[PDB]
Amino acid sequence: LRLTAEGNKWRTDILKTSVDTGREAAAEVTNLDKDTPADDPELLKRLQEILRDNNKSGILDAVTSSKVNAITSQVVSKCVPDGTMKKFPCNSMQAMALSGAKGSNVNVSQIMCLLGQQALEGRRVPVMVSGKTLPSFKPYETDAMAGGYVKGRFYSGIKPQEYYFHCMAGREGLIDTAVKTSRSGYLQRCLTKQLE
Amino acid sequence: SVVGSLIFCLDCGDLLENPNAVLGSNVECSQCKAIYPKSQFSNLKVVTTTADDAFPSSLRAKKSVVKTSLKKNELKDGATIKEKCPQCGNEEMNYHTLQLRSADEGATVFYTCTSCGYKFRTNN
Amino acid sequence: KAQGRTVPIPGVKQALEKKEGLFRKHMMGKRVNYAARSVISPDPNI
Amino acid sequence: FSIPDGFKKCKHLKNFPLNGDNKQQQVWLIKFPSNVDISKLKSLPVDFESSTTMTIDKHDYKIMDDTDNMTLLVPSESKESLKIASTAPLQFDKVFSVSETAKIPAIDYSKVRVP
Amino acid sequence: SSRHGQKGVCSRKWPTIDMPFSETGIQPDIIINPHAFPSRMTIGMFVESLAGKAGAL
Amino acid sequence: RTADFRTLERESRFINPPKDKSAFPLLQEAVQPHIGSFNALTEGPDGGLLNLGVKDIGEKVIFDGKPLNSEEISNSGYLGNKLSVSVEQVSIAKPMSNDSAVERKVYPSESRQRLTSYRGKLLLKLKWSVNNGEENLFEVRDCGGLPVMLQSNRCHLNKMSPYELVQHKEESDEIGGYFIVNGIEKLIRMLIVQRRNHPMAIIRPSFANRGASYSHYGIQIRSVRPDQTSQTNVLHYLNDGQVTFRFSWRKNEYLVPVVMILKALCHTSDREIFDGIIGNDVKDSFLTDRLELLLRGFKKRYPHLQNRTQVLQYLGDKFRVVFQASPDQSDLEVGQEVLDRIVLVHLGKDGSQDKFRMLLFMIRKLYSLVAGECSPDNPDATQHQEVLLGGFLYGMILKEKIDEYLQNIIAQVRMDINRGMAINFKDKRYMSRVLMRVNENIGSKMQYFLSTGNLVSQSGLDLQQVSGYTVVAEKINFYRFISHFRMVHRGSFFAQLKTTTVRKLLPESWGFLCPVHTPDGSPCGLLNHFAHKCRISTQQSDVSRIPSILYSLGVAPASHTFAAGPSLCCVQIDGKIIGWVSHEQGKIIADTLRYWKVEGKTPGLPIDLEIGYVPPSTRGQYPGLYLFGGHSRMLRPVRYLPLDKEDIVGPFEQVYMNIAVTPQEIQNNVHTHVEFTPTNILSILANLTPFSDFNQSPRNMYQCQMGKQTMGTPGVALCHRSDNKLYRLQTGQTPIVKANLYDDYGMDNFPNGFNAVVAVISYTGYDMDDAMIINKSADERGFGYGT
Amino acid sequence: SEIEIESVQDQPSVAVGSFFKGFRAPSDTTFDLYKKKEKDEFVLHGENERLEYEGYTDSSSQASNQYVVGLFNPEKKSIQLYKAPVLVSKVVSKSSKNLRGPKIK
Amino acid sequence: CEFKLELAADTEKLLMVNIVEEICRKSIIRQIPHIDRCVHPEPENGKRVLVTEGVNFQAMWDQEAFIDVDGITSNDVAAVLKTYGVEAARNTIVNEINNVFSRYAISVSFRHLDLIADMMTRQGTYLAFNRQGMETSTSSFMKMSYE
Amino acid sequence: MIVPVRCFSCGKVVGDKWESYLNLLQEDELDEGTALSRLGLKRYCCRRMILTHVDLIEKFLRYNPLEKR
Amino acid sequence: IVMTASAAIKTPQMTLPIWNDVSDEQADTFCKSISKVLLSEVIDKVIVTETTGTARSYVIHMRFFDNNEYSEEYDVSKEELQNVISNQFIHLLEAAIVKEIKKQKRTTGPDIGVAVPRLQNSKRLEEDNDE
Ligand SMILES: [Zn+2]
Ligand SMILES: [Zn+2]
Ligand SMILES: [Zn+2]
Repeated sequence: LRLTAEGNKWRTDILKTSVDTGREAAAEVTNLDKDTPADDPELLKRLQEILRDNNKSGILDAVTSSKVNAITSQVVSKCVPDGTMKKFPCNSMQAMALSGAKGSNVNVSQIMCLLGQQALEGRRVPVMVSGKTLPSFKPYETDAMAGGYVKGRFYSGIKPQEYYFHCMAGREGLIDTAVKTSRSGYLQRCLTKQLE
Repeated sequence: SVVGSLIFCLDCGDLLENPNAVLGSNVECSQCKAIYPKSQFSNLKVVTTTADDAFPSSLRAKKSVVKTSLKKNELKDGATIKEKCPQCGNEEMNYHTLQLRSADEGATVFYTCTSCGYKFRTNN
Repeated sequence: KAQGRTVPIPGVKQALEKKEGLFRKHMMGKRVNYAARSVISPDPNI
Repeated sequence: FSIPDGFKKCKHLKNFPLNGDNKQQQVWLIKFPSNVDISKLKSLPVDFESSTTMTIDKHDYKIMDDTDNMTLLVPSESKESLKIASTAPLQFDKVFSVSETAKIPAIDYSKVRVP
Repeated sequence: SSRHGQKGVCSRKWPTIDMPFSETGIQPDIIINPHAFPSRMTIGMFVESLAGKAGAL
Repeated sequence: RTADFRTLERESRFINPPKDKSAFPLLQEAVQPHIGSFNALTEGPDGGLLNLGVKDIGEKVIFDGKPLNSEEISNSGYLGNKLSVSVEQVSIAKPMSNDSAVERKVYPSESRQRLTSYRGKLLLKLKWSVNNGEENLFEVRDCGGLPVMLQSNRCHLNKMSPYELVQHKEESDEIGGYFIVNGIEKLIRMLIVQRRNHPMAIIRPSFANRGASYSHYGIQIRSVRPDQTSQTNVLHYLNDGQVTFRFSWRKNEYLVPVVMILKALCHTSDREIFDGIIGNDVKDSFLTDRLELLLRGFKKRYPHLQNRTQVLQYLGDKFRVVFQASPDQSDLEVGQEVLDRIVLVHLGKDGSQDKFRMLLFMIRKLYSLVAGECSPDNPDATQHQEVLLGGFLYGMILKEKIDEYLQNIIAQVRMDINRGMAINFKDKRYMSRVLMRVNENIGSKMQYFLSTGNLVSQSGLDLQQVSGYTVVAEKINFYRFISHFRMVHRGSFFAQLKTTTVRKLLPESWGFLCPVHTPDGSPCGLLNHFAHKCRISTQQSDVSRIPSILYSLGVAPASHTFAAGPSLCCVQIDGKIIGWVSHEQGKIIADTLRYWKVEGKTPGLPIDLEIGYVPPSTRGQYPGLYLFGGHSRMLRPVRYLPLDKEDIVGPFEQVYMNIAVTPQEIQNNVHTHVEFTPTNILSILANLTPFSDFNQSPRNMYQCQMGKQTMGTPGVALCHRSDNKLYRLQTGQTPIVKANLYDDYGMDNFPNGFNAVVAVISYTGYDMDDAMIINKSADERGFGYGT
Repeated sequence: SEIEIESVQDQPSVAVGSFFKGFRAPSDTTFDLYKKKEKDEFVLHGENERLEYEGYTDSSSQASNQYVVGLFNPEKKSIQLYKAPVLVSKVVSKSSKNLRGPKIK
Repeated sequence: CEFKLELAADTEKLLMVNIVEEICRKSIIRQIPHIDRCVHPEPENGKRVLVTEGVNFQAMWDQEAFIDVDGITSNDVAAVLKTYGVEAARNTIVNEINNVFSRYAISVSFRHLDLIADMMTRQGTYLAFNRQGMETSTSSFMKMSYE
Repeated sequence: MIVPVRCFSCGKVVGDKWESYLNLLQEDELDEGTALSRLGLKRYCCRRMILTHVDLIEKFLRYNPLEKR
Repeated sequence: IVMTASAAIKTPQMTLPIWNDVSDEQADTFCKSISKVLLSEVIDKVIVTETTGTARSYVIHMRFFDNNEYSEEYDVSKEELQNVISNQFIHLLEAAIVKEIKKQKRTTGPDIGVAVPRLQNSKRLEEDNDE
């Protein structure tokens, strides 16, 4: 599960560019030249317009997600496998994913690199009427972490804000398994009785 | 006092009736039989502009400061992984993880080939 | 097809259509002799 | 009417200087809390707009000023009780409101944010 | 099950002679298959393993 | 140097159960919303909820079929002799056993072994008033065995120290909160209900499909009486421009024009209604037309109703049958009786002026929602809800049963006067004869609710569901048992919906509802569990001293100001609109209040008070300074940055609050609070999970369900129990790897597992994905043995 | 800018009574003031040929707030202060004191 | 566009803006029957196509200068059957069922789909696997054991 | 309940070392680790056996239906 | 398909194969030519000046988007807009006002005292997945 000192250095350096990404995407959807500051009064008014509309928030979420996911893909492509301390065939975690015995390179990357952007029903993390994604974050915060982008991995651990956001996305799937009325029972029963 | 299309009594404050519904030359309040009108009240007008959100159109969306529509070509899914595509063989593939069936069951990975666009659902 | 008495006793039509029906529950499908049921356990030596 | 019980009619009412000439006359309305003593203060510091500062025995106050219904009743005579003020209904020239303001302490970040 | 949501049915009660024996001379009480962890991603159990050993010693 | 386990301390406490204050106060703090709720039923100010409830149900009138015989037109109008029956006081006794003469104390252990109920004698002072108190007859009537809650106000264990509990065959640190009914421990499940005394702007497609030209827009306020009984009032915006008042009496819905219910409360002009809703925003054409539709519509429909008395009489005449208030009660009395019992009951009687001001605010909020000025309030969100505690629910149904009890007395008298006529009401003999022909066993009726969970009521309370209010306090292991008293359900009605928004984990739940502890499958996101440091309000205090503090801080009185809208800040204390201020000053008051709140120098401002400030926004939530102090509120402790002291926060006020997680993450000029520990956001079972910040989200969730299904320790006082079935691990062991909160809840009293040598190995070939191997020689030595 | 005060009157003299937006009245009628004896509550009452005026002080506002009215000079820069109670006044008409049977059918 | 409306003295107050608003979103400038919107997606496997949110073949038949009338596909089986015949509807059934499976990356042999389609089109119509389609079956015992 | 006879993993008798362990923690005032070493428990399997023992029997015994009070 | 053989499909569609001689711009113009256009889609603002004199006078001003804007976004001309307002919209507006006058005079208000309609296995639904 460990990365080498060289491989872990790459991880911290690529994830260091992710801090700018949050505001960069927020400035792109809002349409503002020279990349305005994160605390800009016109930008904060512009982000509010986005908050009140389901479509406008969707454009903001899809742009920020694609940009942070590009940072994720970079971390994974660099660190795995050329940055892992123990390497295949000896790295059993890596071996099981490559052999097709159990698991995939996606699970391996969440363990050794980062969880990534926590996607909820196609979009990012839900946001309150106050413009806050959590009571810890600033209203209309232009940061990747605030949107649900988890820089942390399961090996090193995940921060409480990231933990709560992971809890959201984790449960989201189980909720869909509870609300799914569609069954193949009657569909097959109708065909078999007429085709027997 | 007179406000908009409404006309209120100066003594009690009860809303006075429309001068067209009752008899001509004189009008009176329902609470107290007060002496009205003065004829200086004039034919009132009320300007009512549209909810501006009342007409949602593709052009109205093109008018509203913030990006309301994404580009056809500029369409990106999730993060990319080094998993080979089973349709063509593209090393790059977009991924998305979810938890289906049970909390006992393993994590489900949803793949999307960046080359063709083949959707691939696999648990392990 | 009978008047309400102050759940009534089932008729012969009701007997043939109790739930899934006599045809589905006792003709198309049946409980069988010389059969057993148990929890399955893995084994690579068989 | 006569009701309610324990209420006595006001026979004696002090004189009010009302003229409204023209170098003109101004009528002011002020809101004050029950904690402060009006008879103690013989001078009130007030300036235009919302900006105001006042300190009466350790307690700090602020005099809110607003441009803009209430009806003023001035006594014409002690026997005539109270009547509605008029010149040509009457409105106040300037309206003020005293609000008790407390100084919230600045967060000692060097003491609270610890690595 | 461990305190990390890794439940499994008892497949067999393996004899100690047939059980793998450690350098110390200890044979495990419970055997968990390594193919359980890549899908579940229960790393809390992995750190619990080296913490529990350190605390026992 | 370490975060060690108490071994010497543990074993000493096992032998010596403390004779002083019990260890692990957090364990008693877990059952605090249960015991506290039942405690407030008799103890506390105003004589408890039960004495307040009988004070609210009032009298029940019946007239004798006897003439006046006076030497007249009075004879024909004479209804006969009046009989007004009510209940002054309500008494509850601790469980006792009489054998006819001298009474003996009966403890819970006895009730369990006997397979009977842990009941307390319910007494209630009946008032038999004749011809409006010309002769009054009082009788303290025994109304059966009311099941009493364990470790509560009326339980024999509440005073008992760990030593005394063991000597009385109970657990050393017995929690309580449950009821022993026919040998089965049953608890009243906590419910998520709309936050009390707050107007909620809601968009619902349900409102449209009910009537003709009905829109999605509407306002909903859940007004609660001091006896904890609720009465919801709904406002509807019709496409015609008409506003209607919706309410419920018995189990039927009723609609009345809002301009009618306004004019019934207090004498006002049409312009007083205009100034009350439309403030200085007189030029708003949208509002100018809608208000004209209301006022002209009322004048067209009801031209005869020209004064407050006529309106009350018209209201009394149409509701005289449903409200059953008859046959001597005037339409003015019945009219006022409708108002006092239905319209904004949270402000109560002798507060019609307060009810009028709050109603105008609801109309303005309704018009702000239609226009778009205000975003709709989310009912499914934690900010717009409170928690109906078991003890309060128990008190509500009790109030219902005593109302039924009085109705039955009248029913027996009505039977008597409609046949043999019998005798007069002044005779004690007749009263005693009626009373023993009436079913007075309220204890059995309350025992039924605790034995079935089925809600049998004439009003149906302000709840949607009718079943599953009670659940068996399953003691298969302590982890499952303690989680029962920290578990909260949205409602049985919500479980049968295609909507997923209800099940969705929201940021509003931070520190109140646990993000991990929720079941898998069907109860996912519905059957939640509270955070370990979360608390629920049992009552309110110093609430009457706060308006004096607000008025001094610059709040202009609502009775003199006459200006309303989202353009100005509205100050409210428990739904009581007290004044008006600017939005700039609105925050200044809200920040200065919190400062004097945490400071122990202010006597009139309590630390548990909720200061819900809502700043003005572009198409956001309706702004205002909505303060709260009342019961059922969700509360949690946080560290207030200035002064460095504890502050109590609610889910409503938190939405706009900036609370840092760790002190190192505090940002300047954008943070006012910090968390004590991030562990405060998780449940007891969620905190107990080792290195949960290293596990994948659904695995932490599955562990809560696992620890609940484990064969651990269900108790140590088993030799004095007689439960259906119990699972007991013989060789319990203390975890080497553990969260320190394991000791704080004294989980060592009930071990749930064992420390095993586990090797992550694929060797045997019989272990693969869902199958694991156990050592034979370990099993032979008693490893994991259970009974 | 410190403004000086000439005189303060703690005795009843001048009072203020809020009605509604657009109140005129005949401007020849009188208003009888009443007082009750910590904090004194005031009651206002007037009479007219077709109308009647009734006013009272808010119990929650009187004990917490103290209202004062003053006259300002443009040259002397001195204010003469006089305590004035705020009375929530309502106007009743000739149409009032109208009602039907206490019990109808 | 400005226009004045004159109403009677008895008509009194009315919310005209809300009345106008509702009629504007109800008023159609131009609409081709049964079709709501015509979009231009990315060329499917190299084929230049336009996806319509409605079905009317006879209207598209007039657009011969833009559309190849011999390749106009439609998901609606009944609509295809009504205009192009039973064999065309049969081909729509095998293609549409395949689209359902291909989206979820599930491969089902066309031999199965062809058999299912042929069974649905056995009567020259479009029969479904239910009580209605079954009515035309010889075995009363098979029918009795269905419902 | 009571101290188990023999270590679940190897089988080294542990039942005679429970009361002796508490005496090394109380009277001798030693740390958990050194106390287990003096008892002759070097394998971590034998180490956890006594170290991790709860001894709920002392809690269980306080309920005696054969003696008054 | 299989179970109901519906003639009324939820999402009925048509795939139109475009020629090679028809360009990407021409095809997008063609898409606009067939797509349903509503009056709402071309209107920017509506100003109603309700004035009561002599007769309720309603001055309805239709402020549309610029002529070149909607002609390039919906393929709709000013002539096309004239025909719809002068033939459809006014006839539809007149019918809506007449209906609103009748609805006002029909029911004067809701009935007071008369009850109106209400607004809105248990253990099986309370069972988790393992249960
Ligand atoms: Zn009048
Ligand atoms: Zn591919
Ligand atoms: Zn050992």
